[PDB]
Amino acid sequence: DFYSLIPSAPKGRFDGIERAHTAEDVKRLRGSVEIKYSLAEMGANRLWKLIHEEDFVNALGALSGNQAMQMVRAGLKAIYLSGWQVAADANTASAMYPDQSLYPANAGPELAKRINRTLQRADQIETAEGKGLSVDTWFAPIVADAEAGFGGPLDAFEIMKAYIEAGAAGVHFEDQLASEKKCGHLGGKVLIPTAAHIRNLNAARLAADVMGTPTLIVARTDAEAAKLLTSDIDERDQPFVDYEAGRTAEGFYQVKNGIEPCIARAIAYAPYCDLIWMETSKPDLAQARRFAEAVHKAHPGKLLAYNCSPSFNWKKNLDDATIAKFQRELGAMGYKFQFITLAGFHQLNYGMFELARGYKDRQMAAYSELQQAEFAAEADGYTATKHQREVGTGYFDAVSLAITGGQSSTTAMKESTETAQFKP
Amino acid sequence: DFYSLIPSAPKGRFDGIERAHTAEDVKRLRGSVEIKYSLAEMGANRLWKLIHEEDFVNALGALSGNQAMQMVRAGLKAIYLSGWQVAADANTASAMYPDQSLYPANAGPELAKRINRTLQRADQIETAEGKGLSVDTWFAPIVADAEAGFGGPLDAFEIMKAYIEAGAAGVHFEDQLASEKKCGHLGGKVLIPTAAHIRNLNAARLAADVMGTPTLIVARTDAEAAKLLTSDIDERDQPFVDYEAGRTAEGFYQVKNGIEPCIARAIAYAPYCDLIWMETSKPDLAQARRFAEAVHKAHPGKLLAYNCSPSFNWKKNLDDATIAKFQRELGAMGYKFQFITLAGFHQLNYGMFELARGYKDRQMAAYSELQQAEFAAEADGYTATKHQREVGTGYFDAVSLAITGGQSSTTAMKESTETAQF
Amino acid sequence: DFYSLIPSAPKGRFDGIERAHTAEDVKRLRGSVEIKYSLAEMGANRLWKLIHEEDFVNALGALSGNQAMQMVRAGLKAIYLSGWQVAADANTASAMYPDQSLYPANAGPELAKRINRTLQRADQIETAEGKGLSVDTWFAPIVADAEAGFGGPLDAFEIMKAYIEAGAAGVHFEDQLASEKKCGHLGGKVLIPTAAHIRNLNAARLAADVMGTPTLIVARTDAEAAKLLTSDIDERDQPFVDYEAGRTAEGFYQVKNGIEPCIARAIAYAPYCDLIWMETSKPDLAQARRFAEAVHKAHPGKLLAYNCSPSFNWKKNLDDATIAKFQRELGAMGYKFQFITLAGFHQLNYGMFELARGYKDRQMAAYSELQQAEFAAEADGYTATKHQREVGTGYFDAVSLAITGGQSSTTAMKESTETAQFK
Amino acid sequence: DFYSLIPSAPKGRFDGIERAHTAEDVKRLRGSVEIKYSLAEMGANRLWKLIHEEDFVNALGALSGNQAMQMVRAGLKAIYLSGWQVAADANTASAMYPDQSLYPANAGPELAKRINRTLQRADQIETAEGKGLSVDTWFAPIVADAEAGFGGPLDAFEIMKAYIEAGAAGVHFEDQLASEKKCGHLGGKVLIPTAAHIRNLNAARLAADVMGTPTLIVARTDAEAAKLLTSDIDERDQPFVDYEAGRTAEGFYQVKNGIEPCIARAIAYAPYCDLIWMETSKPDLAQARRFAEAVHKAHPGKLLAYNCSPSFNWKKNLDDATIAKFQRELGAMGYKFQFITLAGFHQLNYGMFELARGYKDRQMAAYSELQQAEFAAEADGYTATKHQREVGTGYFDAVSLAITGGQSSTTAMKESTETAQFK
Ligand code: NA
Ligand code: NA
Ligand code: NA
Ligand code: NA
Ligand code: NA
Ligand code: NA
Ligand code: NA
Ligand code: NA
Ligand code: NA
Repeated sequence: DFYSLIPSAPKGRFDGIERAHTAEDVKRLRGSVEIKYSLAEMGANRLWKLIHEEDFVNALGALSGNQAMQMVRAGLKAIYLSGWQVAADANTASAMYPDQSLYPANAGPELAKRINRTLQRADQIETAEGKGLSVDTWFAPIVADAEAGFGGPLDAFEIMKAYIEAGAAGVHFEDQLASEKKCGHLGGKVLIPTAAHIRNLNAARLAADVMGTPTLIVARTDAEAAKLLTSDIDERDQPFVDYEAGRTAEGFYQVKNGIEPCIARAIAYAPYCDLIWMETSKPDLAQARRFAEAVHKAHPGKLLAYNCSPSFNWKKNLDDATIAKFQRELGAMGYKFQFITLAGFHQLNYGMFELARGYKDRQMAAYSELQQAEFAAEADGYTATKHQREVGTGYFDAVSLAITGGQSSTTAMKESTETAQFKP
Repeated sequence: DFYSLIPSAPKGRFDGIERAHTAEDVKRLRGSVEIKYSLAEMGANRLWKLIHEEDFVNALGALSGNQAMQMVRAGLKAIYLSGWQVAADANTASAMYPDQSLYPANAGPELAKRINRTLQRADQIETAEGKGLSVDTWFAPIVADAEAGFGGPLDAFEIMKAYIEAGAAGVHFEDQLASEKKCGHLGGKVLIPTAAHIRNLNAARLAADVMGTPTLIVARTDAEAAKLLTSDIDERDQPFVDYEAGRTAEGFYQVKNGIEPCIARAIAYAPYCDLIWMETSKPDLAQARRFAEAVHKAHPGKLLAYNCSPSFNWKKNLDDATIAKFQRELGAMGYKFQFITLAGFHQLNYGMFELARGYKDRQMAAYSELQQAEFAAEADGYTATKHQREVGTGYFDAVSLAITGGQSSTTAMKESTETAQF
Repeated sequence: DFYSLIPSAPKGRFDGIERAHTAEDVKRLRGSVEIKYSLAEMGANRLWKLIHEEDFVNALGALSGNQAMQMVRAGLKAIYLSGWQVAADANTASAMYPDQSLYPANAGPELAKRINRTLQRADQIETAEGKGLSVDTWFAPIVADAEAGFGGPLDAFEIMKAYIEAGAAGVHFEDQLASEKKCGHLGGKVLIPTAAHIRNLNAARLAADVMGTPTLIVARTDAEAAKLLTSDIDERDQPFVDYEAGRTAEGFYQVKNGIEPCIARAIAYAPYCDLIWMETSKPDLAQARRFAEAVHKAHPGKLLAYNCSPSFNWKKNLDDATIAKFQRELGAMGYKFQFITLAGFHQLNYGMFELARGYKDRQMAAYSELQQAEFAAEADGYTATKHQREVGTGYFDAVSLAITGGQSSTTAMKESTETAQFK
Repeated sequence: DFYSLIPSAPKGRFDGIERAHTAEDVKRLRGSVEIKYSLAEMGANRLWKLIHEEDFVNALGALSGNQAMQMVRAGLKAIYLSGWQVAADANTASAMYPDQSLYPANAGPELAKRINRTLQRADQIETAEGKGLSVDTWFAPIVADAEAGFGGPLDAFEIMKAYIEAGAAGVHFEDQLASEKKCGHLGGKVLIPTAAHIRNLNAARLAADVMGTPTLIVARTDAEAAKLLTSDIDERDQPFVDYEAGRTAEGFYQVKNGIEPCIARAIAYAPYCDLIWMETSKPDLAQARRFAEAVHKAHPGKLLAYNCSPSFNWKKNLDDATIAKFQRELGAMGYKFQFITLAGFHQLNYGMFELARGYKDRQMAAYSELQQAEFAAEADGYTATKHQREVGTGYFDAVSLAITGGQSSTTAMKESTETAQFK
């Protein structure tokens, strides 16, 4: 029934998934023509495959197309798209922001589109070279941050559709009040009622159904640390409300935080998402296990996601051996999607700071060192030292030669310095 | 006459500069109200001071605001905005392109705007912390790439204004055919006539005059390697035309390339620009000196720029001693603005490939190694390990506390893991 | 004191204005360099002057630059930038939306920037032709819709700054829950607490202070028709809460709507805004007078604003005589800014539907009818029939001639069909 | 061969079409995964059908999605996307420009996207209302302006792809130098060689091939009025070159302009496009007939396009009877696509200028006039007087109700003033 509305959806894709809406609602709200969303289809089906086939799927947050490309080239199988990074350095207000949903709601889907188009060029380049791809596929699924939905269920509906149009494979929504949204590891977090987040999630699924894509939905809870709640209207929340403490001047209720409300919320959200994620204060395998065991008593086999956050001081928290085994252990507990949210931001900022300091100190010696490290990384599959090829100069040369029946006088690669100075 | 129209311009700013237009043209084409472009003013004037006062001003191409921010944090005094990088990873078509002016003409100025807004937030953050700045200024001047002007002189005029509005300090224009534009170190370059590139330069100056800003103009010539030319109409170009070769199927003339047509074109361009740049095939200090000496014979003291290009294989061309002295030696010749065009692209792509490979193979050990290197770099001025502060969380906490008379329940830093674990 | 932080603010600009923050906060949050926002300064000051000197300033909602330009050419002295119209046909998601804050938060300021750049070209064209301007100024102040501020106080702060950078003269904010925002004339509105809307207004003022511009702030209340409220935490709202009815499933409180809670909120908002605006269900002069009288009792001389809404069926509500005098009466009560929100949308859609229907029916005859109507309007100051001049072709010719010392072979106007066929 | 690479192409679609590239080139340049461009396919296929089954397809230039929507509602079957209008009031530099390819190369396709998304919304609304559609389809094909391709063949290739991504059905390219592009009815036009324009056209076709869509390509020639030429390298152009006049200071050759070079260029372009278009200085049926006949002699049955330009002063050129039959006569000669380029601009500007003038004079009487005209137009299928429904408020209410299983408290239509006052 829903399978006939989402024809690319694989067998069993919606096992255990509940929807507030009917299949007739979907048809009534689809409009009258079939529009295909190819990259979203492929990405969602490949993600679904990967999380059921791998020990675990691990990703890094990409703030640019080029970043994503190198992740796939290095052999990673998924890309994470961080709202935090979007805020910091890649949003549609062209500003640097903290992670508080301050940027315009279109910014995340615009970055998803950029990432897919860079992966597309990479694919075109290798296809045109005629020797096979250097990766399994350039179209690694993107799991993308929709934050708190940017307001109400209609806002969640809209950003879900925008991510699908951009070609995202999975999207995550958290039970925070959008107007007070924070980074998971910042203070000042405000939860919305269990029912209200279930609305966001159903809105996301209605968006996917109407677009006709089996897009994955990740439900996130921020209840491990949050001590505020907008309303106690939901009886599932009331046991955690500290009534003696009274409301804040904003009218927020105050709540008991920790693993317990995370477990209750996750169990309530489970039927309305494909993966469940709980934010934590520390990289704590024991806590990760307790959460997974409690969810799995209610919902055996439910797939989980885990943020390996740069907001944790890793070696302050853990010894080298536990750090080394961390993701493998999490995978065996059922955390099949694991991501370093701010990997791109830290890599970009650290790397350019060190380059710039070296350059300041020793000028071209500092740059030659980077280039020599680039040459040495070629044995490991790095290609970008030859930057003209990397970005598609050779592909466009071939476009021009096809347009002109081989006759163009103005092709790029042949008399280039890349060709003359960058041979084996 | 032009000083009155550009109130911020410093003394001697326009010495030796000629213009095709008059001061009356400017008043006529400028509208009836005064609109200020404060970052463009501050930047141009600061770039002007720097290139005169320092031995040389060296820069790195920035593809994002965060990159520019660390460049300035590290002590660099200027930012280069590369069109190549705009094309690769930061354009308004959301596409990856080779360096051929394929992206929309607005993309460069949009990135200049991003960079200035990031620097703005950095300055806001430190200002609010109230212990003074960690740098001389966050507003390091931006020297930006306008490629071949993106078409005719009106296109050159428009991208110059856009860059002024975005807050660039200086903008470069090159004597290639915009519809066949290439990276200087690609083949297939086609030159335009000398006169035509002087129209582009004059378009750019008229834009700055009409905006009322003392924005710098950098004239680039691609004559060292280019073997094609659109038209032989300009007698100054005719001695380099290979009239024995005949025109190409497109109607292009074939020309004799090298240092000689570069010198001739430079000397012709010098009155219509502030700095002069010749693209080279190899990083060749002897060639650079020969160019500088020829230009300085006609135009003593003319400021020059130099592309320390990643499109060169540095260790293949040079020994370690020469690499080490390279920029210092260039500066002594008058190359006061020197820049590594693709620094940002190479840093970003190398750094992520290696992190991604480490992560695939060793998961969190590879990331914890990065974090540890970040902590180690703090002794030398790195701050970004503490990511919440870096992007302005403390600043926005301060804005909220002001709005609410100190009462907000939902400030972010106090109960953050950043405060607890860093 | 605050006048030093905002050098262009005229004498008396901030009489009666209270601020939650201090002058030191502003200096602390401003950054270290001086950046000028020239069109924002000019627009704010000119708007401030107009609303104190004119019987009333009336405007229409522009959904494009060309629209704005003809408003100014026609002799209107202000421009209204409608969020409804942004949603409908001019936003940064490139979608058609109903008026429910569904579009990205940057869209209105982006439209502000479009309007001001069109006006700038208008002014460049006429400056270059050398015979003076055909209007008092092309830079008619823009009063722009910031809706419910797109979230909490920091979002209000950010959209205010964005409108300032775009050159808006004034910005309005309303006491609705951003996440459930509606057009004032739709059902299902949810109010925020009086105090929370004061937080938004204060955010807006901190934004202007930090930018250093005397931008006008219009406080809007939607309490005439809104029957829902997020929280009863503010004692000021409690007299209007229906505690018998219970909360909805979302947890909203239900409230008793109408003029009374509008008056209470207006009086509370007054010290934190420059103009006050109450949405109404019907175009009613008597209710307008009641509101004005009550506000002026608490705050004598307070400037007010009034939405002459297309969401009203005008002839159903009012006779021709009342329609005719309607804005003049509002002016004498203190409604010094008055605006038809959806003016641009209705003229654009009606116009093109009728042209398209004529075209289907009669092809070129329907277009020629429009063209002759254009020629006839020239006697009343219309110019756009000569579309090449209108958009700046002669100005860019003059730029090319300046660049080429008069010698360019490729100027546009001399051999154009416009020069030959429109004499 | 090319039919398997473009699966949606109907039988005979590429009859007579030549390509410089091979089917193997397409496969090499296409990437390894199939990406679908649904609106581009449906658009192209419908346009192809319409131009073979209608006497002619007539369209108007839309500068906004709302304008396009009313054109489809009024019963027009295609939409024209004008670059001139993008320049004027709808581009990605947020500026007013003359028609000289000054705006960034992405602006046209961004507008194509807006137009198709508005049409999509109109379709969603009617589908949700369950009474069937009020039009044959909402997805009227868009014929879009690619100007001179914005540079070289690679720029043409890219703008073609972008238009296909935005859902355009057909795209037009002209044989002008992109760096000196003008409106066909401005002076200062510079042509490129016949060969160079053929490269642009093949670029466009390779783009469509690579995207896997049967997108229509319209070749435009500007040779009727152009007196300049970049290069005489192409022997096909040399008979029109006035060698005795010499070159201009820019290096341009000087050419004899008129019907003759247009005929030679069209005949050379024919195999590389689906429709041919000649810009003209006047709406001249005799000249139209002469061009059609000369083209049909070399290529029988070639479909043609004609610009019914507002740059012509219609009644100055023609009597009412010729105006009335103009399009029908063109249609019988083989001009199967006809378009009024600046219809959206002149309607938007005339309409707002007049509304604003009346508003200045008479305030709400002038708006009530518009609102009453709108009510009166409802008998002929106008609907936007009920603006809340028109932009999708009813549809989003239905979305909210589905999400919340009938329970939302905050739906908009029921308690709206539209429901109460526009019965
Ligand atoms: Na996030
Ligand atoms: Na927000
Ligand atoms: Na460049
Ligand atoms: Na180009
Ligand atoms: Na509004
Ligand atoms: Na919203
Ligand atoms: Na055009
Ligand atoms: Na151009
Ligand atoms: Na001849």
